[PDB]
Amino acid sequence: PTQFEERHLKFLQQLGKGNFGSVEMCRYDPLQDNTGEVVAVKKLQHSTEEHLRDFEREIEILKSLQHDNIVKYKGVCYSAGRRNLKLIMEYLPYGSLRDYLQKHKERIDHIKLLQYTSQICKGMEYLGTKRYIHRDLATRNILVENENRVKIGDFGLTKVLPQDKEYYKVKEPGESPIFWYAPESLTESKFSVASDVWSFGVVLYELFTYIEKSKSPPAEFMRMIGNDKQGQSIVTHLIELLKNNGRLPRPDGCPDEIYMIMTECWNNNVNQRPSFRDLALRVDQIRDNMA
Ligand SMILES: CCc1cc(O)ccc1-c1ccc2c(C(=O)Nc3ccc(C)nc3)n[nH]c2c1
Repeated sequence: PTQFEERHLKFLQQLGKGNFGSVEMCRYDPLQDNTGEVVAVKKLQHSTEEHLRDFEREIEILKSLQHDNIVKYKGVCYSAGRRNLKLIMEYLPYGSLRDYLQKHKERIDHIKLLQYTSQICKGMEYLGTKRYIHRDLATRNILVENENRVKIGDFGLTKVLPQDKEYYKVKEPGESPIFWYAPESLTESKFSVASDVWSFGVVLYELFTYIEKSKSPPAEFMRMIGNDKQGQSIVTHLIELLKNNGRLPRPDGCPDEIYMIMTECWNNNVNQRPSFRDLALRVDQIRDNMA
């Protein structure tokens, strides 16, 4: 049931792409009458042996994952061999939470934002049981199944903690989403459950800005860094700002208990950040107290 051949895949539209890989909406049509299922297909552009290995790892991670708030794995297309693999994932027509929230902001109140928030916490909790560190938690990488269900997607950066260590050190990072990254991820390239918790704080921030462009994490951090950028890089400026307890401001509208959860997630000390279970319990209870 998981054997997808190249001759049956039909291109419909490009959903998005990056520097090394792309995501397309395709129809898997073995009966060639256009009745076949519509799927999301990932492929790579210019592949080195370690980019190939990363993709093989992502596929292994995706194989083992079954959860209501995690995007469904379907299979792989082996037709062109190891060198040119295609990852087959479920096509979600409502797209990313980032885009979905901007579009439907008038029908998405605080109670709904917290509904999404705790689904992300439960998904992340399940990830933790397998020692998986996501590394790319952001509303752009959360996908929408319907008005009442969101799913964590893009597992392209996801790593597996060693059996005896609580962090994973990435030996060669490319372009990173630095305005979602914990300080220790920036300074030491160390990724853990606690760095995912930091990132979840930024996701919660995202949700309560309603994806207002001027209030996005890059926008506010660049504003906070200032016009005197001479002498050092942006990442260096961000490191000093975070070290000095500079943080993303409270959106004017955001409940104080919600902003508190953010600032706790944004603790400099990895050992003082809350757990995803605690986060789920605190979010569910604030959501209950609202209605
Ligand atoms: C296949 C790559 C991947 C890799 C991974 O590790 C986890 C999830 C995915 C993935 C990423 C994106 C999507 C989407 C979508 O992008 N949907 C949409 C719909 C409509 C529009 C306009 N744009 C967009 N649907 N299923 C998706 C699965």
